Amino acid sequence: SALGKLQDVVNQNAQALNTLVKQLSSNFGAISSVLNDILSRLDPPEAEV
Amino acid sequence: DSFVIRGDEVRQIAPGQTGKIADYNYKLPDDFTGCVIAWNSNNLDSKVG
Repeated sequence: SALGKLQDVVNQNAQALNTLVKQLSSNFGAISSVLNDILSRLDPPEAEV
Repeated sequence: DSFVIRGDEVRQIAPGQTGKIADYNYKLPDDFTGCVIAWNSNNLDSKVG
């Protein structure tokens, strides 16, 4: 428990990277989270929306 | 531009909205900064047979 500050910084950076990669795979109010299924199963207007 | 279509095919002529006529005859992209005008012409363009 002595090496706390450096370990805390490393853990914070890892958690930030993980939550960023997780937010990339979010819906954000859409029907899915993948762009291919959206551009392939929707009409161009709703697709670009 | 001028063309003759039926009733159900009028709504298909719109920016972004696809269908049967706006795929091989007259396609309108999502940049149409004109304005569609249309009216009924079943009094001088139709004939028996």
